[PDB]
Amino acid sequence: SLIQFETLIMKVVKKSGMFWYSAYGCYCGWGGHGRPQDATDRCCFVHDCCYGKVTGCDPKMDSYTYSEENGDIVCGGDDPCKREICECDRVAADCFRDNLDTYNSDTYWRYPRQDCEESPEPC
Amino acid sequence: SLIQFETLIMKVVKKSGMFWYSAYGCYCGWGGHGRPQDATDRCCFVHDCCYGKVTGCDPKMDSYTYSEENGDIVCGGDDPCKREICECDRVAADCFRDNLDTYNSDTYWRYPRQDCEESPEPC
Ligand SMILES: [Ca+2]
Ligand SMILES: [Ca+2]
Ligand SMILES: [Zn+2]
Repeated sequence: SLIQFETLIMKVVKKSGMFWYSAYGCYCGWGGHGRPQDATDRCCFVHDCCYGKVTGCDPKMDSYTYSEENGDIVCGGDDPCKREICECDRVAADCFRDNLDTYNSDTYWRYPRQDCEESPEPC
Repeated sequence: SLIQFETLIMKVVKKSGMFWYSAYGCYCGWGGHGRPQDATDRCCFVHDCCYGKVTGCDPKMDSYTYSEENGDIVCGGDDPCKREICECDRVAADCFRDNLDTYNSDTYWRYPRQDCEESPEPC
């Protein structure tokens, strides 16, 4: 669930997802349209694409399981659908951490809407 | 720290996953100027004032101590400066939660900046 996704960002990226990734670029935030503006923005585009390929459960409200093996996050596989949800959040959290080197809020925080008007890239 | 502030929002508002406070009104988000547009927005104005009235520690990166006795967040530790930071966060979180009935993101999410170019009133 979004609550877990939110907690995963703090655990893996060791940063606040609400105050650093809820209005970034063209896809980091609710919804999304246009083209991802950078690496962090592509992470969100992929996450949106991931949630959209999940069938058999709800990626926003359904809760999944996960543990910590060696400071890393492992998703529970007992329930097949929910593991697919965890993977979407897990892969996004790691994507944010690996791209911190180029995180550019100075430019993309509250990025003008006119910049995200193009038709979105296919998933 | 921002991570703790976010964690306190998740714990108090019990719905921090769908109610964001990163770009709401004139004061819920980075910076702040003009005047509170509503109740939630006033919660952020008072919070910004609370962070501005602190010296001796950093409210952004310093971590404070706190417990969850029952359902409340009790600020503790043995540092007046950090317990101050915790109180700024504790109050704001409750404020957000007590004003959920008025939360209006349809209107105030990504509120145009030109609507906040008035000089702010004193704290
Ligand atoms: Ca999005
Ligand atoms: Ca503010
Ligand atoms: Zn379109």
